[PDB]
Amino acid sequence: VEMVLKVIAFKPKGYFSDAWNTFDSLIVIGSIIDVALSESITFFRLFRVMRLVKLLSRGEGIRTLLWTFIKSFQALPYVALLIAMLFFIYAVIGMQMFGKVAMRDNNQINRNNNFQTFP
Amino acid sequence: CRAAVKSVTFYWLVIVLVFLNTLTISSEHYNQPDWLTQIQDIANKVLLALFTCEMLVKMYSLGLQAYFVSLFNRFDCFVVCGGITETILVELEIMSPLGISVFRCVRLLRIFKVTRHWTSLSNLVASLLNSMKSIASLLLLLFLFIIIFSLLGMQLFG
Amino acid sequence: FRNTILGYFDYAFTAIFTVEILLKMTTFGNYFNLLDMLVVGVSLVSFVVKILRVLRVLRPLRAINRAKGLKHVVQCVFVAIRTIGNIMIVTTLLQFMFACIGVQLFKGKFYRCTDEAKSNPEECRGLFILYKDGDVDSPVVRERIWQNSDFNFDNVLSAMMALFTVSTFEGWPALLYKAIDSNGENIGPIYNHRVEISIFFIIYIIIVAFFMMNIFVGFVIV
Amino acid sequence: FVSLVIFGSFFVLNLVLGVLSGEFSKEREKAKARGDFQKLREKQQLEE
Amino acid sequence: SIVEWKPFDIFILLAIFANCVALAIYIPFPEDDSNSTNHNLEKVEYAFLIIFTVETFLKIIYVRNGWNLLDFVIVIVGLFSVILEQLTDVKALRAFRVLRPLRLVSGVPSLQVVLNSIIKAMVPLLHIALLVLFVIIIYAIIG
Amino acid sequence: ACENKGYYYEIPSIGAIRINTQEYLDVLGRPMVLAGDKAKQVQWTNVYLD
Amino acid sequence: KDMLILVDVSGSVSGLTLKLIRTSVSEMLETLSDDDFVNVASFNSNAQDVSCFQHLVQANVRNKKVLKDAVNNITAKGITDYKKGFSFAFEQLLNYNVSR
Amino acid sequence: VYFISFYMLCAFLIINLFVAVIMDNFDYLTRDWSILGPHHLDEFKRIW
Amino acid sequence: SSSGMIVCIYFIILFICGNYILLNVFLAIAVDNLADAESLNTAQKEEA
Ligand SMILES: *[C@@H]1O[C@H](CO)[C@@H](O[C@@H]2O[C@H](CO)[C@@H](O)[C@H](O)[C@H]2NC(C)=O)[C@H](O)[C@H]1NC(C)=O
Ligand SMILES: CC(C)CCC[C@@H](C)[C@H]1CC[C@H]2[C@@H]3CC=C4C[C@@H](O)CC[C@]4(C)[C@H]3CC[C@]12C
Ligand SMILES: CC(C)CCC[C@@H](C)[C@H]1CC[C@H]2[C@@H]3CC=C4C[C@@H](O)CC[C@]4(C)[C@H]3CC[C@]12C
Ligand SMILES: [Ca+2]
Repeated sequence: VEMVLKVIAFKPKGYFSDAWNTFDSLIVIGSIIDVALSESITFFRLFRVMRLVKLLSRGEGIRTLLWTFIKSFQALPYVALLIAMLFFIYAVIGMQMFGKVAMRDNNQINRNNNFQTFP
Repeated sequence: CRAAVKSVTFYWLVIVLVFLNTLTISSEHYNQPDWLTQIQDIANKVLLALFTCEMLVKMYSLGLQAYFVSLFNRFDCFVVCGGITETILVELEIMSPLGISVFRCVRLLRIFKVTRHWTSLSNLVASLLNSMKSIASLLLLLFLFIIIFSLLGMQLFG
Repeated sequence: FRNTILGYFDYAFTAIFTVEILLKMTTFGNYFNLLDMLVVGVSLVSFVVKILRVLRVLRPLRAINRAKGLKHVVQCVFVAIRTIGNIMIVTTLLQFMFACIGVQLFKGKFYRCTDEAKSNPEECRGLFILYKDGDVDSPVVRERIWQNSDFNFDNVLSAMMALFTVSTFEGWPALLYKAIDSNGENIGPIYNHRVEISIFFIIYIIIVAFFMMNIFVGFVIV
Repeated sequence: FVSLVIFGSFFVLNLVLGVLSGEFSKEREKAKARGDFQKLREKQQLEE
Repeated sequence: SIVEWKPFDIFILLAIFANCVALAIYIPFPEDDSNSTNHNLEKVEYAFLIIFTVETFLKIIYVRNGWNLLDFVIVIVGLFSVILEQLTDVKALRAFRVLRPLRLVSGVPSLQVVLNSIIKAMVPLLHIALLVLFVIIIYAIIG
Repeated sequence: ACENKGYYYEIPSIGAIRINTQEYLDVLGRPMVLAGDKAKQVQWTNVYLD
Repeated sequence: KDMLILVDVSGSVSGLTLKLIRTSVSEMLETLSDDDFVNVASFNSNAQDVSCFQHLVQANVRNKKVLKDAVNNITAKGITDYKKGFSFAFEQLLNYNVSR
Repeated sequence: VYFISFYMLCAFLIINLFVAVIMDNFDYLTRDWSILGPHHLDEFKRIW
Repeated sequence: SSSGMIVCIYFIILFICGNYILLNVFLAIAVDNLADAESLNTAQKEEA
């Protein structure tokens, strides 16, 4: 009801100026698809909880802290490139040396933790 | 008189003496050969004499009052006092099975003879000395927090 | 099959780089450029092999001199290391002294038998009966071996590696209770023999793991 | 889980350390107009 | 009532420190077991309860203070615990005696100041604590 | 233990139960060996499966 | 022999050290024959028999089964009283109404 | 040497990234809202 | 099950309120004492 009740007073042309309502609508369509499909399925039922951050992040003092740090992270993207390059170098070296070790359930090198594949 | 003690050639010699003294401690390991054991205790007394010779020579070159001015010099004579006590007690009728371990960790304290002349972070040490009333108070508050939670945990899960 | 196809890709890749590197040399007659020859040089020479096969991981590293922001960030790191180079000398000296003290305390005292009934290597021999999960109705035959702890204080090298893992706060309770039970030179553990030996670990953690690791981070901030 | 660790622990620890360091710095310039640094410099300058 | 300014103030402070040692040497035995040392420490508890009860009834002559409120509440729980136990998880109620060591912070002016600075430094971190709570709530519901 | 002519045992784990609960027969046989040749009497057990 | 097994069932023996005690008592009953008389008693601020026997019994295959079953059913609770536990044990060795 | 060197390097670059982000926020971290700041101008723009 | 799960708040409070104090003790010396040494070194150079 909110989605239709808002467009008839704010117009679709200007409705997308706000950042929150652009993604807020997608939950409404997503939520209504699965309830129709109720009577594959986890993609849209998961988005129901995401409505909490859409309006409860209106406190001034926590939004500023989040926005300031996120913008700071975006302004320093090359520092995080070293960590990725460090991970890439050491992971590749690990496959050559310790990639042929057999996986055992009782060992620390097991089906969940090993060097057999790059991920 | 005092020219030799403050000479630059004396500075390098004591640096060497600290080196092989540390090597006599860091070379000890489990199942070490008997010959290496014989070197360690023999060189323990030999380096003790050289430090004592350095101790005795330094004392009779400047004056007792000036030595106590330096903080380290009082500490430096403390270590050599226990160094001579170690050999005489070990060779005496006191077995002290654990006493060897504690004494061997005392003569390791002269490694700081080389870290007293950085000129780069010695000012940091001076900052940690006049803030003792602030450092100790914070450490004790943490201790009181641990003490309370230890006694509370004895009641619930004892 | 995947390795062969990837090997085929590496065939065409080294052709582009070796052709490209010639235009650089034809038109120029530093150290970063010397790295380009080294990385491509491994490829042609490869075309023990294991040493060179590992050595070809330098492919992403040569991309530094082709990005304005990547050069500066890498340059700032080496300058940052130089500033923090003074702290890494004091904390290495402190760990070395603690390792030497630790060797004097727990030298060879971390040995134990596979069955917790023999306390010296003489009788820790042969076969013994193990009861699975403590049940007396499920016995099983096992060999008893006079084993040593993976992290011990046999020498200074082992003590420093054992103390490094303590500073990371990983498995340090296991080493703490292994040291408490340390009875003697070549004999097995005793439950809660010397609790007061925990003072060595408490002091080391406060001095090194807490004080030095935080004065390190505070140094970078200021 | 990997996103929970990165956002939950690594990111929040950055916020806590940055904010806490922001309060330790706030008192640093505030304490300049109290003489504590000058008194410590005065005793250090004349110690040599 | 008039002499409470300095002479015996160390004694009441020393009484809390002595009570701390009595709490440390107690051995919690499993399944209602005990020994001889625990038997004596119960009697020492009666001695310490009276000392902190007499002073509480002596300082009344303070009631709205934060530290004095903590001192008053532990005493009345102390009398409540001993009375109810005698006339019978009742032993779990004696966990309020662990707050008595906390009275050492109020007895040292030079040590209460460092505690106050830490407590008032939590305000800038409350915005972060609120954010962590929302992140855990969101991930718990997603889980 | 020895104020009353006995012996002291420690059983810290399951592996120590088997041996420590049969060592009390060493103490009980002390007066039997001091008797001498008058303790060398042949006895016969109950019926059991070999 | 005329054995009398005292089992400490005070609070401090609860846990692993009670499982060890129960297995230890059952293993010592296996070293007994029809010529030995045994009884098992426990004490925690009060000494009492763990079974229905109340005196020394012949320790045959059937009586030992009763004792073994009762030993495997004891719980740890209370305080330790060696004086009351040893008085009970010493009185049962002086009975002499029964065959020993 | 593979795991010990990785732990030191990964820990070093993580705090290198943590502090660098913190460096870009001393203006906000040490905002000192009592005296003034850009937040007041934002309120002025909103009212405007 | 039962009410035995509520006792977990002891470990949550001990962890949260314990690690917070550690950041106000060991990190309060790294910033209020090392910065002074750098400031002392900065002032020492000017006087020398
Ligand atoms: C059997 O043992 C009891 C004690 O365990 C002896 O004590 C007698 O018990 C009976 C029953 O009450 C009574 O005769 C007396 O109370 C006790 N004393 C005497 C002298 O009899 C008892 O003597 C033992 N023998 C018999 C045959 O009972
Ligand atoms: C004066 C000091 C600091 C010099 C540096 C010491 C280094 C280079 C030396 C000193 C003692 C040496 C150790 C002495 C004994 C052993 C035991 C042996 O089975 C393996 C090598 C090992 C572990 C040595 C490694 C190298 C070592 C640690
Ligand atoms: C800063 C470092 C390098 C030097 C200061 C550390 C000294 C004070 C510490 C290091 C290890 C400690 C020892 C660790 C273990 C024991 C065994 C115990 O039964 C008595 C105390 C004793 C002997 C400790 C005394 C204090 C001690 C020697
Ligand atoms: Ca008991």
